Amino acid sequence: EVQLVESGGGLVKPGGSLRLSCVASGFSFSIYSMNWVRQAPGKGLEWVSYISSSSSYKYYADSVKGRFSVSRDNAKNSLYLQLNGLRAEDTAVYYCARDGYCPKGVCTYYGMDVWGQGTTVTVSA
Amino acid sequence: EVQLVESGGGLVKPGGSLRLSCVASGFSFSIYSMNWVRQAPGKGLEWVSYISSSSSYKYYADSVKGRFSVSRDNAKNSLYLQLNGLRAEDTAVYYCARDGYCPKGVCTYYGMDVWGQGTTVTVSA
Amino acid sequence: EVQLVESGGGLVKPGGSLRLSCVASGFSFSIYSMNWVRQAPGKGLEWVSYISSSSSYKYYADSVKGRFSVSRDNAKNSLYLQLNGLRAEDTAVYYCARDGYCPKGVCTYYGMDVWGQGTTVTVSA
Amino acid sequence: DSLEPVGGLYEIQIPSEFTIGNMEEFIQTSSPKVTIDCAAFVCGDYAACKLQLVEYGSFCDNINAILTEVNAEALNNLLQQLSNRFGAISASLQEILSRLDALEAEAQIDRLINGRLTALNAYVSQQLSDSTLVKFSAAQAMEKVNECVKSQSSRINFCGNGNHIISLVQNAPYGLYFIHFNYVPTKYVTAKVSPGLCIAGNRGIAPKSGYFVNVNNTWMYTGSGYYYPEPITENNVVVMSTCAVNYTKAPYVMLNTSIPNLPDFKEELDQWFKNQTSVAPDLS
Amino acid sequence: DSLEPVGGLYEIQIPSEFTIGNMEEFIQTSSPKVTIDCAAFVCGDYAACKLQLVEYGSFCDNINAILTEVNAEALNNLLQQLSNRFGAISASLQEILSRLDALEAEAQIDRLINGRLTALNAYVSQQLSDSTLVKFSAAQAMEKVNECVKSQSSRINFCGNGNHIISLVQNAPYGLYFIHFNYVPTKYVTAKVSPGLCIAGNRGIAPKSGYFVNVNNTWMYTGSGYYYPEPITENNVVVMSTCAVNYTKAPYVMLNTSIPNLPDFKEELDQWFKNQTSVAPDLS
Amino acid sequence: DSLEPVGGLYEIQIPSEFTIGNMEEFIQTSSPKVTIDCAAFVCGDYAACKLQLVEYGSFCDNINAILTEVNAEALNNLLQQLSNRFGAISASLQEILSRLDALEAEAQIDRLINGRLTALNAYVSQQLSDSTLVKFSAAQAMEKVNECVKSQSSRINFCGNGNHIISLVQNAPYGLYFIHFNYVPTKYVTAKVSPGLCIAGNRGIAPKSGYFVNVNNTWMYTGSGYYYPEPITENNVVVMSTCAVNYTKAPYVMLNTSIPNLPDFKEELDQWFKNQTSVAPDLS
Amino acid sequence: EIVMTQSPATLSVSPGERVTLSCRASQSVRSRLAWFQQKPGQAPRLLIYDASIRATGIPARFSGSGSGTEFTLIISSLQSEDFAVYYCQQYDNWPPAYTFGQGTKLEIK
Amino acid sequence: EIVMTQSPATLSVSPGERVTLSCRASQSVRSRLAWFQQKPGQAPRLLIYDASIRATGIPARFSGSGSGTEFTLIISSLQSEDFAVYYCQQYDNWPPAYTFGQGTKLEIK
Amino acid sequence: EIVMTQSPATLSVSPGERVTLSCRASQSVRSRLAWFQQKPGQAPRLLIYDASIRATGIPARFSGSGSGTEFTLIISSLQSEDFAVYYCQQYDNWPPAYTFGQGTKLEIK
Repeated sequence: EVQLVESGGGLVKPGGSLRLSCVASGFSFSIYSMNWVRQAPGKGLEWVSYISSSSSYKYYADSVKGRFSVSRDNAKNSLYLQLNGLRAEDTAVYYCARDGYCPKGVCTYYGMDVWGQGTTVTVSA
Repeated sequence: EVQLVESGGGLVKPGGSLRLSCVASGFSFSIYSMNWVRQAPGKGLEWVSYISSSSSYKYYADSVKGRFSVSRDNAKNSLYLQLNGLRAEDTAVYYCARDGYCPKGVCTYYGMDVWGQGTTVTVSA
Repeated sequence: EVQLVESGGGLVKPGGSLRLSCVASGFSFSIYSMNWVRQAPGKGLEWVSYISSSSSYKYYADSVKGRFSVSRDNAKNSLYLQLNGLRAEDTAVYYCARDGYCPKGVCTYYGMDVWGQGTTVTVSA
Repeated sequence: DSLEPVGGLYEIQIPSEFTIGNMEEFIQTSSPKVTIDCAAFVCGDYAACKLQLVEYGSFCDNINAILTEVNAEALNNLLQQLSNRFGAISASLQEILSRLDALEAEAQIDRLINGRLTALNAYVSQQLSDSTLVKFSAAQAMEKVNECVKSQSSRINFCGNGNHIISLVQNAPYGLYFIHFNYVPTKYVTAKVSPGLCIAGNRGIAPKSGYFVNVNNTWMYTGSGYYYPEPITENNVVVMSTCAVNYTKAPYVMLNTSIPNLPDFKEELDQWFKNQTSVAPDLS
Repeated sequence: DSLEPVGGLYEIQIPSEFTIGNMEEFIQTSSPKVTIDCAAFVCGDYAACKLQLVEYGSFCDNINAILTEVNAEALNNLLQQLSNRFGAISASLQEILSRLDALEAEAQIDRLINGRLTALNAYVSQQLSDSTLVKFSAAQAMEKVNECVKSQSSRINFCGNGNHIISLVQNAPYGLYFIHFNYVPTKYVTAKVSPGLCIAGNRGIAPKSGYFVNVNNTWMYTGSGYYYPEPITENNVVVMSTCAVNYTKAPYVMLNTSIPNLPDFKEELDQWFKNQTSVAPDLS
Repeated sequence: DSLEPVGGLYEIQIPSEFTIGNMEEFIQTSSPKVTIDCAAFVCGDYAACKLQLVEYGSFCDNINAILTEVNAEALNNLLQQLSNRFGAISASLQEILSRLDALEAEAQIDRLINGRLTALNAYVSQQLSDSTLVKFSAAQAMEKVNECVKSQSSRINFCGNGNHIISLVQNAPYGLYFIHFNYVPTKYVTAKVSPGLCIAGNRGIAPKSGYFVNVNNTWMYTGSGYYYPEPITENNVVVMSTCAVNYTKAPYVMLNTSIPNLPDFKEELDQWFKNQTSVAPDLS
Repeated sequence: EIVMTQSPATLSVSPGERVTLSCRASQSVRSRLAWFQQKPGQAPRLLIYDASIRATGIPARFSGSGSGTEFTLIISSLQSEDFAVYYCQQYDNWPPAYTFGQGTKLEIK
Repeated sequence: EIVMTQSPATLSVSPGERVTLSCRASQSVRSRLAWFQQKPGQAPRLLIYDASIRATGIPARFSGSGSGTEFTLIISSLQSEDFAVYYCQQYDNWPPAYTFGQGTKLEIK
Repeated sequence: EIVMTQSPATLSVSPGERVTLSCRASQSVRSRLAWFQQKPGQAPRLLIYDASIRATGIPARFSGSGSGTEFTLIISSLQSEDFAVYYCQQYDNWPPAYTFGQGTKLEIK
């Protein structure tokens, strides 16, 4: 049905790079805003990045500002997250979530109703 | 006093062309919006076209869209209607009326208070 | 403390020119609108000119339009008034005052609370 | 008894029969969070418009924070030089012509961008006008909680229709759901009413929480909420110092938005308009 | 006589005589249909402005739907060629120079078009803010129909001034015309009122639909609507558990519109500003 | 007895003890005078932006009035001429290239100017919506002066909480400061209430300014403002024609702003887009 | 397309009789409804606009009321000159798309 | 031009006496009214703005009231230092066009 | 930054018992709060948004209330499948800057 699937998770040496993909299916991905949320091992959820449907407005948590870059391809119904300069703190399970309806550039918010199953990013030596 | 006068009506073969004119007098024609309304023989009134005081916004009924063209010359205080591709259904008495006040591009509406005496378009073989 | 000091006053022959200055101190002059108000000998106060913090909008009393010009230099925290074509009626004590907080181009008005001690312009043959 | 009408004679309906009513009502008290994707609002997916809209600045962040309320050798040498000079001139004209076409395309994109930012600003002002109308509706729902749910209202036709009995409220998405119980009038008596009565022209009376009804050609008193005529006593009237009516008129107020008078376009443009005509040099 | 003031002592006015009043008021409930001729608003009759404003899109349709709420021989050969080359260069420069004048004139027209669209958007926002205030006024008229015309109000100073008797409503252009009949206090007694009284320092009372007035140095009860002091009984007071006042401060709310962030103009422009100094080639 | 509930059975709180309350609140009735600089707002102190914004017109005067609610010899001769023709060609190219650089810089300044006028219009729109909410708040303060200060209100939970005694009003900066004295409930009785009772299945009754409370398995009447159950008499009930509830539903109203129907950007642009590709002439 | 329906299309009335002409709109036109009178061989005359506002010079006997989808024109004391064809017209939304009712004929009786 | 009138221009008063200074405007200036005090040989001092808001440091005895075309400055307990000239000023609309009152002189008694 | 404080982090409850989970905000987030449920080894599931609106398909036993800085999630009749970790999230202002609560674990008894 309405689903998000993350990929691109695995082991990365500290300070390295990794790229996460979140291919959407079952809904109009091109008009939804999307989020990246990571869950550290045995900790609460942390919002990473927000990208708008038009890709023009991208926002990041300060803990990842500059090091992480979010992008989307509404033609491919895909959401990407480039994890550059990975540190120990970036070890988590990364979720993509659906945020804002934005049918014609005008956005309405009804919670992060749809989430992905996540992928694990393990950053250790 | 304040009146509208139609002209340019008469017999026209089907598929022909006519040019109705509605010269205004007694009011500030350059700021009023105008309408064309036709009355078929023994039938109700039908709104043909609307033209704004600046002539930039012209609107037509779907039954005449494409085949009829409305124009105005606020310098000559006259309103025109090009009756192109006249069919049998276009046989009627054609009226012009004021619609909107628009003193400085801001239009207020108080009904089609002023009407013309009409002119008769007869389209038959 | 918060003060306006006005200089450039003195004796001027009729039809001549004089230039008043009002250097501000103690407040953020670059975001305040300013006024010039003159008090004729034994008469009530008269508003001469208004200048905005951006200097883009300057306004004058009808009695001094054309002949008086107001200017400001927010880098020097100074307010100037050019008294061109001085007449007999322009003999007064000239004041400057603040007229609007305008912290970011948005002006709020709390009265002309700060005034200057004034300067005297005597125009006679 | 020489009782004369004071204020005229008016036919109005006084209830005579009631039934128990149940009115279920929604009052909106909030809105969903609304922001604008200004790039998607103006350009859609057109990438040439979104490239040019980046240079318009961060107005969306401002708008959205408002919405969310935060001599043979020489001749050959001359022919060699002329080939290079005309090569540099032709190259330069090409670079000029490419920048002229770019400037004209960008100007046409800016006009559709600017027109769609005027439609954007109209929507922002409309969304801010629904924002205040929801706030007005949120204050009306809190007045019904305070006066219909947390108490019993003595106001008729407020917690539904008729005379309030009991109200209940439930949370509904973006509002409150009210259930009103009241006894509403189902039948009325059309009675002849005078606002007051004069006695011998000296002292006037006014009905105390009721109506002066002329029945059987004699002036009687009835309660306003139920038609039960009864003799005029001192318990159901208020003594007026005089039976002359004090006529007043509240000031006439009509919201008529003033048109923002603008100067003549050409006259204002002519203060700075540079309609130069450029003439290329004559080159033999 | 050991009653003690609770809440302080306040001099307030209690009515002592009344007269019948007739207040006539208009309440607006609707507006004329308003649309904008954006071409006439921005340009007037200036045809250059309207021609350039056509390229701004159909924003007026969007605004109006918001307002309505829807070796020698070769030298001669070279001389012949140079005449054609300089002929094509001079012709090209003229086409370039004509397109540069067009671009500069269109740029200045765009600035005045854009400035008058900012004035247009301010007026659309003002029209939307007035239509919101009309909707607020249309609700106030319907509250007066329900509570002043379709019933009798116990609210004082609501259906005009004083105590409501009867109201009439008539249709008026863009609203409703109300005629109110009341008995209005024309003279008042300045009375010494305490919000409540403490009995023996242990039990407190509150006046039931009335006031506690100190008359002849003894505390008496009077109805709020008419000054008639009377002994304090159990039928005109409410027993308070304690005669201590429960003080409360409602939240302080002042509407202060927040100024936008809007970074420095030059710093933001410098992210994409291509300030180039093009240099013409040196041609021999 | 055979009295039967009409409308269902509900648990509601009926006051059983009260205390004297003092609520102090500020209600805003006005705002400071607000105008926009529109040049400090858009440009700040940047002089290039101010110079270019002067050409946008006097929209600020319009916005502020809205805010304030107002052979060998021949060859040598050819070389001399070529040095002049290339002198004039290279001179005009420089003049062209200077006007091309100026036009591109002004186009970028216009884009940021236009973007900050959109943010300006959003702020003027927000100021107009806040000044509408202040007018709504100014009307609420005048209602409290009329009904809490100029009279005593029978509305519970209007002049503060509980039952109104007396209100005072003082001027406060940009509003009015109310002091409300009332007796507010501090303890309630959770009573099983029916909106009405059916007698023998034939005639129903409604509680007159009170509640029908099932106390000790018999239906009794109590006043709504205080829990004092008493036998049901004909003085504290209203006779209903039938004991069937008349169910009605108020219309469902939710403010959902309609998104404007903007066309596709590329198609609307293509109605007039040029998309020219200019090629320089070939010069040998 | 908002369809305007007037029923009945015909009415037999006598002078001095109250007449109510009903108009219904397939969609809510709010208060953007006008009433027109068309005597034979003459142009339509605007009677009521905004569903209840009499046009200038229109006699007080012509009264309009209603909003939304139900509108009525009241001729309190019908006269001999009121025997004409009466239309209702809607001008609610934008763009202009104006639709009239098919008329109601007042026949003498 | 919004002409502003203060009457009477002169008032003989004694210390400890309440004195009211009346200001009127030829048009409604709403609440855009300010009160100024000008002791001899000194610049004007802003007392009241917005017709009722005391400026900072202004003693509580100076009170302003009114709106529209009628304004008043109240000096509840007049002191020996209040014998000055008092002006009212209006700043209602846009553009800035500021008009003062002719003054009111408090003379000792 | 707005910090979501969700206390107590642990709650031992039994099936059929009413459970209240408290969420607090370092500053008023108005009504922009959501409730999430995260069973072990699964993604978070949105329960409530706008602080009181149930998401589609969410059982009626999950109820949300509150505004400003005080929020609560009510599980009226706790079932065996409600023993999960519950978070609150705020999405109040612009730009997006989303902060969750540290969670609340429901342990079987």
